[PDB]
Amino acid sequence: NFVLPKYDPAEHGDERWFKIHIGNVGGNTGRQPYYSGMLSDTSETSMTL
Amino acid sequence: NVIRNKQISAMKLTGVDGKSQYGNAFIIANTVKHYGGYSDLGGPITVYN
Repeated sequence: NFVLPKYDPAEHGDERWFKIHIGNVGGNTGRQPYYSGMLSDTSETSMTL
Repeated sequence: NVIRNKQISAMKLTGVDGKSQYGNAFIIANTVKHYGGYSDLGGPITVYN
């Protein structure tokens, strides 16, 4: 379970969308895009992966 | 009712304290009704931390 902060133009910036990536798996150490989400500018976002 | 869509969003939106304001005691209204004004838009209602 992840809860992601309410959207902030200062900390987040241009875009309210975010990309959750996966790292140390298999034989690939670098990032692989695992998920995308849209951040809420009125509350924090809850999701289970 | 008016109660949820207004007062709990009042709970969700925060201010200078830095997010949070959770766990605080609030003095809210039992029931709220139109009184006057040009056109009955979303309308001003406050709650007090």
